[PDB]
Amino acid sequence: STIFSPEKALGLLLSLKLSKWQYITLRETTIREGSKEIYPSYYKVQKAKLQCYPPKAFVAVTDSSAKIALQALLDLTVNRIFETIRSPDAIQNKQLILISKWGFDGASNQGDSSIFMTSLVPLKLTADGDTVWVNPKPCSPMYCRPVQFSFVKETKDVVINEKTAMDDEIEALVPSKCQGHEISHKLMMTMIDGKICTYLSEAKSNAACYLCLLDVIASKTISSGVYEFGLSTLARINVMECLLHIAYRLDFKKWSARGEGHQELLHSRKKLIQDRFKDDLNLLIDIVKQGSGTTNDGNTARRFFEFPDKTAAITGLDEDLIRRFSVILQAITSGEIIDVPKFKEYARTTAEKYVELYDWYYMSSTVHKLLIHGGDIIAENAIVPIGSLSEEASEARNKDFRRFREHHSRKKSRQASNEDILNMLIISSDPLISFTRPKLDAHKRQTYFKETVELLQLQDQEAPTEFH
Amino acid sequence: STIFSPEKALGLLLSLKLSKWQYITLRETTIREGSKEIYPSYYKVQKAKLQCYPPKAFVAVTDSSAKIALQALLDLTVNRIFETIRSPDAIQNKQLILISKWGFDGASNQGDSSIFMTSLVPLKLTADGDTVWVNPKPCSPMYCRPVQFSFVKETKDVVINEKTAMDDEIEALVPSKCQGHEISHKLMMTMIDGKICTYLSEAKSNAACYLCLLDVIASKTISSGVYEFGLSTLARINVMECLLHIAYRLDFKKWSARGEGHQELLHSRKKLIQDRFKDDLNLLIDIVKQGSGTTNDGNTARRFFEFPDKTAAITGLDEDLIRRFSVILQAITSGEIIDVPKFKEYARTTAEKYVELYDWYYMSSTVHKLLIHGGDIIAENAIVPIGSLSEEASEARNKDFRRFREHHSRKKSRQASNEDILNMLIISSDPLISFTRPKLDAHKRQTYFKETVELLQLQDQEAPTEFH
DNA sequence: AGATCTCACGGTGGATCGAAAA
DNA sequence: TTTTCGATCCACCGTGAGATCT
DNA sequence: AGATCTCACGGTGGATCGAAAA
DNA sequence: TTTTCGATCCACCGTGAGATCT
Ligand SMILES: [K+]
Ligand SMILES: [K+]
Ligand SMILES: [Mg+2]
Ligand SMILES: [Mg+2]
Ligand SMILES: [Zn+2]
Ligand SMILES: [Zn+2]
Repeated sequence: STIFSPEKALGLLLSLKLSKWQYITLRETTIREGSKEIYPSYYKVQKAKLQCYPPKAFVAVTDSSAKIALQALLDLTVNRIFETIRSPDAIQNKQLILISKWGFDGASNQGDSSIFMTSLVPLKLTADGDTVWVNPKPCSPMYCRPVQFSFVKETKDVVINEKTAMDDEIEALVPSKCQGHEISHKLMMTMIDGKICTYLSEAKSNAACYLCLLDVIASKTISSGVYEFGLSTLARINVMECLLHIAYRLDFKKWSARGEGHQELLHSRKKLIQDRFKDDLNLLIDIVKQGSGTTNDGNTARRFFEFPDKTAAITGLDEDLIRRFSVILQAITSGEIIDVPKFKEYARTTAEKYVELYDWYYMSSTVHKLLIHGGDIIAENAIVPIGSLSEEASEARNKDFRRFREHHSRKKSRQASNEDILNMLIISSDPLISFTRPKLDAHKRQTYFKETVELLQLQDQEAPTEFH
Repeated sequence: STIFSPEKALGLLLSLKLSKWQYITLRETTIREGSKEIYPSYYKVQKAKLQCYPPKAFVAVTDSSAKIALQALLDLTVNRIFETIRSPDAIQNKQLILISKWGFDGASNQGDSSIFMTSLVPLKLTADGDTVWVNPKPCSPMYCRPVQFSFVKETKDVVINEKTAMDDEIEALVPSKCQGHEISHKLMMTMIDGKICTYLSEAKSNAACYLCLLDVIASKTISSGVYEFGLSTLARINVMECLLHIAYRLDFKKWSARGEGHQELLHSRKKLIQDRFKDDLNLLIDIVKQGSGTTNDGNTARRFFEFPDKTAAITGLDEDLIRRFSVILQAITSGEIIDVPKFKEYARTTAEKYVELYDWYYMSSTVHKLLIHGGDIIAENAIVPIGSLSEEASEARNKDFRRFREHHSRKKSRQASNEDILNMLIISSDPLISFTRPKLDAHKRQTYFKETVELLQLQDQEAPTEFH
């Protein structure tokens, strides 16, 4: 009847951030100018919001938290995709797989001191290996569906109590049905920030190799994501600790350092290298940490690899080995798609330049796995790079959470307030609703080490400053 | 061509508080839905704003202040009124008078610590005594044009330096011409808050009477407003000081108190009445003030008249005299239109109940003028009651100033910022532009003393809590 | 003058209500 | 009937001008 | 853990620019 | 010509996530 559909009227409601009274006025005014069939009455817009929700049985809201049954959320996402974003029925026998990434991050909105929200982004819906639907900007907030948020300051224990809880549900989800087709989900925990990567890093030690025990005949199990994490989660820490273990057994060339009078001069050179490094960058070193052993944070480990040349010249290690390690890792966490065949040979060349040069130190299982087997993961799981929502993108999500809470929630009760915030986080991330944003300006294209560009494929849309 | 005029598109721009990017998106979206002739392109909306401004020669903006030549502002207001709000040419010989109130108030927005803005509201445009245009809500912000604002914390000296400056311009303004008619302005300084009324109260003493020297043959000059102020500005103070002078010469019944041993017991009873009043209300009394003599603020004088009964029973004065004074003043500052014939006789009855009862105290020129001649002013000048913008209305003006400064001003430069704020304060107060607001809820109708209702005519639209 | 206590109100979107259409 | 749609209601609460106070 | 320094970016509406129509 | 109209530019700056620090 009218011109605006109730589904695109909603897109106008959200792109303009209009409030209920503002939209009712926007309708009534342009009704009084005579033009009658322009916008739907807010009753219809509500009805149209009602289609974007999961059924009320699976969304539970409390004064502190709001969570959606992951199964129902995925069912809803698939339902929307098939409803509108396809020319349907062109695939009636083919097998249907929806590949999706997920994660979580805590924000500090300056009680509602901080929010710990789990998010899920469907990346790709594939029919029998062939692409039906893609996510046009997989590093932007336009499809970041919520799973749960809670007003609990992010701690280490809550992250574990959330990962185990979400994984015990990922294992249980059976495929979701829609208009006769049966779609199966493939979830990858990829939207992991830095400090959460540190918190979950508790895989401290393993056998010589679960796979290698050289042949690869020991197969791979991919569910629950544990491998990708333990292998390449960001990794950045467990290579730097081993490089430091080399940097202290350097004068003596022995891995089992219980030999004659070594440990004391090990600690003495440990003190000297640490003095010179605290001199040149004013950054602390691995020396002592209370939990899980002596370690460092990634916010220092990045500067460890920022100038591989200088740290290697000061620590007494080869420049080019640290350069190539800073290249292989800066290709993992670059956020750009990884050219797997090239990366396999670069990792091989690095493993060689390492072991043909360093034999007195034997390869720990973490450095064994990043180089010898790390390249296989990006191919076998075809993962989006370890990147998660952009700097600007995560800022947009957090700013819009604050906005939905302050200006667009009903103050009748606390539960109604989180209900509004959640059922707006769902609308504003629907795969149906066209919902515009202010045009982004071009950034300087992020520079990486020269050997990384040959490693990546730089046709993508992503504009981070600190972390992609 | 299109449906929305560039003049009503602006009304939609302001009623919805849309930003330039929001309006451009609102146009483009509903253009992509096919409907082409709905809104004007923002170029046209700018062109339509250009008509609401005074010519650029008379608006001067500085990093601190922004002021409009009052003459040009009134010319613009008359131009708008005649352009659109009339069925024109029905009055080609009649004489045209535009009656307008004005004032100023400082606000403290929590450097831009406070703003001191002068405002002007056209109330009534009259043709040869007959009404052509009225202000539908003369106590609401919908027509409050700005004259000047400045980021200077409101002090006593700036208010005087502004009143003299504005009055030296009101005296100089010649009538404004539009479409062949010649309209003459009649300005009344009525939008005066409480503390500004105190600041301007510096008319301390005069002769026995400028008019009465009983016959009224000494005529009235009405320009520059000085009379209305000195007579009834709010008045509230100069009657209470005289009532206190009575309350201390009470035991002795002598006005010239240089008599035998009186002054000391005058001060002693002064101390006793002050003790009992500081006991019952915990409010200080006139006793000592540094400037212009011993005085009080109106925020205490209102509680002086709040319960006339108790203060009179404690101070030793007649209940009914203070009751009738609290009635005559609460009819002056009630904010409702004053039924002049009834008020004349009530003032006469009060003057009688005062002087037939109190002769030993002679009438000071302020109490002489409020009662004997005060009733004539409201008739001769036909003033709106001393009320100024409502509590909710002034809150709306200050909140919208804050909004225009924060969200709807360009940050390119400080002068551009005040330019935006001012040329939005002008648009949002134009007599042409239909600009809607959220519907106000009904308040409890303000209660006054029983004798005031017979004094006023309560058909009006005004909803103050503290001060109309 | 400058600081704090008070406290009535603008604003939030769904839930209900009641006509009125389909 | 069953939907559509405007007018209120829900309850809180951030805010900002008045009031009181040092 | 909790606090502060840093610092690149979203957002503001008119001023200019350049085609493109009237 | 003279207007219309979209795409940038103007310069700041409040804000909010990272980084550094106790
Ligand atoms: K108020
Ligand atoms: K940022
Ligand atoms: Mg994080
Ligand atoms: Mg004031
Ligand atoms: Zn292995
Ligand atoms: Zn007189």
